[PDB]
Amino acid sequence: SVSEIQLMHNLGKHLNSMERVEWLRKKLQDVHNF
Repeated sequence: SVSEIQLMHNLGKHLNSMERVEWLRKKLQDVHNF
């Protein structure tokens, strides 16, 4: 579907593919995961 991955984007560490492509551009911001 589209605009359906809510819990996926909310986590960031585990989502799917494009949602699991932007999460990593900001993975360094977390440092030790929050």
